[PDB]
Order: sequence, then structure tokens, then C-alpha cells
Amino acid sequence: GSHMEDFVRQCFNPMIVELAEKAMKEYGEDPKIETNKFAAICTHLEVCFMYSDGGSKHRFEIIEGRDRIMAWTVVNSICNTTGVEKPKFLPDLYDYKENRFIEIGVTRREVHIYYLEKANKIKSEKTHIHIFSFTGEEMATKADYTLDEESRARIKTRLFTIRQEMASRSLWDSFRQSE
Ligand SMILES: C[C@@H](N1CN([C@H]2c3ccccc3CSc3ccccc32)n2ccc(=O)c(O)c2C1=O)C(F)(F)F
Ligand SMILES: [Mg+2]
Ligand SMILES: [Mg+2]
Repeated sequence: GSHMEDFVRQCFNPMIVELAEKAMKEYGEDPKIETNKFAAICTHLEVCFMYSDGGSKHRFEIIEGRDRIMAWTVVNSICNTTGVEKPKFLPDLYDYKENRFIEIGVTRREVHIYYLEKANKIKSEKTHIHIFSFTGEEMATKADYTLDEESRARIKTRLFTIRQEMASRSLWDSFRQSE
């Protein structure tokens, strides 16, 4: 039983903890052992949820936090009714306003390097990429950051609070050196 597993359960809300547990178990991993990944998946989930809450009412369809099959089911319905091309890989959101899938990224390295890796992996020009760092920087496709500045600032505040809360527990260095 790790110090980091208890921190995650105290830091994130129960709905997010459970979806993250279900995400890892779906791919045969265990949150009690891969505790840094546990924390990262929770962090990514919370960012996705704040992001979809950042726009107007019906703006975003949330793809993240679903089982593999339902996630691809919703992608197929979105494509077969928008005409947008079907992404090679599962994204995190769909933007009904801008009519594009979004891939959210949270990294403990430089947004530049992480953004390059995901762009090269995606190859799909269509899917919009939006990277957030734990230091308060971001990088989005075509310099288009989708949400207004206040909603993005709130995300960056939360990320920095997570970072200090791990620091106060000496979990931060180990978390940084895992990615
Ligand atoms: C399963 C889906 N994944 C993989 N993987 C994901 C994940 C989920 C469960 C078990 C292992 C892992 C690898 S580690 C990690 C770390 C933080 C957040 C998410 C994740 N991703 C990393 C960064 C993302 O931005 C992202 O969207 C995903 C994601 O969605 C997929 F696309 F492959 F179908
Ligand atoms: Mg995802
Ligand atoms: Mg993502």
C-alpha cells in the first residue's frame, strides 16, 4: 500500500477515482501498483471534465471516461452525423461548435516535446491537440485554444495545486521522474 495511492483517493473526487480504476483495469493494469499512472489518469480525467465544463451548455461531447466500446460507439455516431473523418486513435472530446475532436494532454515535461510526440502519433491533421503542463503552460493546434482565458486559467491553477500537494508529501519528484 503506497503513500501515493492514499493521496490520490484524498485528492480526487470519488467519481474520478473510480473511472480511472476502471480505465486501468480495462487494460489489465492495477492502480495499487502503477500508482503514478493512477495519479496521472485521474489528473487527465479531471482536466477533461473541467474543459468540457468550460464552454457553453451543449458544446462538448465527452469521449474520455467511457469503456473502449462505448467510446468508439460515440465517435462513430459523431462521425456518421457530422461528416468529420474517423480518427485513427481515441480522442478525449468532441467540439460541436468547432466540429473537431480534441486530444487533451497533461505532461510533466515541456509542452513542446509532448505536443510533438502526440502530433506525430496522431498524424491526423483533423484532431485538435491541446496540451497542459503542471507549470502553467499550454500549447494548442494552430495556436487556437478553444476556450476563453478564464476557463483555461482555472485548469492551470488546479494542476499547480496538485503539484504542490504531492510536493508537501514528497511524491512530486517520483511522479515527475516516472513520465
Ligand atoms: C486508453 C486511451 N488512452 C491511453 N492513455 C491512457 C491510459 C488509460 C488506461 C490505462 C493505461 C493508459 C496509458 S497512460 C494515461 C495517462 C494519463 C491519462 C490517460 C492515459 N492516454 C495517455 C494520454 C492521453 O492524453 C490520453 O487520452 C490517453 C488515453 O485516452 C486510448 F486512447 F489508448 F484508448
Ligand atoms: Mg483519452
Ligand atoms: Mg488525452
